Amino acid sequence: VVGGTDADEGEWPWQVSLHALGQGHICGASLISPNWLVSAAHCYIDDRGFRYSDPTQWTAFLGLHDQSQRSAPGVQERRLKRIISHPFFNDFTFDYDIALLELEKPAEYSSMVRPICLPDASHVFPAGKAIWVTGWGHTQYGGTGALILQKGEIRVINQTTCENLLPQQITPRMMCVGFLSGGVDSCQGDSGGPLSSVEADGRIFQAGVVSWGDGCAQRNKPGVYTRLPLFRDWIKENTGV
Amino acid sequence: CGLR
Ligand SMILES: N=C(N)c1cccc(COc2cc(OCc3cccc(C(=N)N)c3)cc(C(=O)N[C@H]3CC[C@H](N)CC3)c2)c1
Repeated sequence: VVGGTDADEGEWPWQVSLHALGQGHICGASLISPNWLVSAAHCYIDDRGFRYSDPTQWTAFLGLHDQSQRSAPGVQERRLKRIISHPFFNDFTFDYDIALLELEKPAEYSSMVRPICLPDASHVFPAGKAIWVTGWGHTQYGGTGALILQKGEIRVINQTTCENLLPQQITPRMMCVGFLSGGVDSCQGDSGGPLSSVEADGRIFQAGVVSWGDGCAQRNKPGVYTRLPLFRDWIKENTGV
Repeated sequence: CGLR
């Protein structure tokens, strides 16, 4: 996250860190039930040196605050048994950039570990709405990850604006959230983590998945996120959640 | 879901 602050301990108890074996933190995820996470499909692609699509290769840390303190009290460590990448995920565009991850055994709910609410299919997060992006990614473009989870406040951008800002790249599964003036943004390493939206009774719903962006924090380059309401039934279909 |  560029232009953010340290989260308080336990402030985003749905925020999960995914480590790939021997490589540390690679992507974010969100807790959504005792056995399921939402993340970005793009984190789970093989390359020639590492089968990022293979669930045995991963470790999920729930209730994590500090990457140097993964064994702190309240931190839960879990394996994955299954990665379901959206069948319509597009390599080149990042269309349908969403995955469901099944924990190998269930998360244990606590004040550090708690699921995020999922928005109904017809819910619309409106242009202008403040929401929060969290993660341990780069705190600058071309810059270094955070040890301590970062939070930054950003705003939903009008879809037409978003499409015009990033021509031939924005699909209706995508949503620009951030500032035309830059400053606050997600960045490399935040991928797969939740947008958190404070709703009408103060409960937090997931407004997106961190997906891609051009650099980070740049003027006229807001970060791009996979929408959630559109995938509500797909999630129900695949997880029971 | 969604609180602390
Ligand atoms: N500012 C932000 N909000 C922000 C937030 C998060 C991340 C980022 C940047 O990190 C990126 C971005 C990325 O984008 C490819 C692209 C996907 C669509 C669109 C355009 C485009 N410019 N229209 C580019 C791929 C990767 C990547 O991980 N490629 C691996 C795929 C598998 C390979 N074998 C190994 C490499 C990382 C920014």
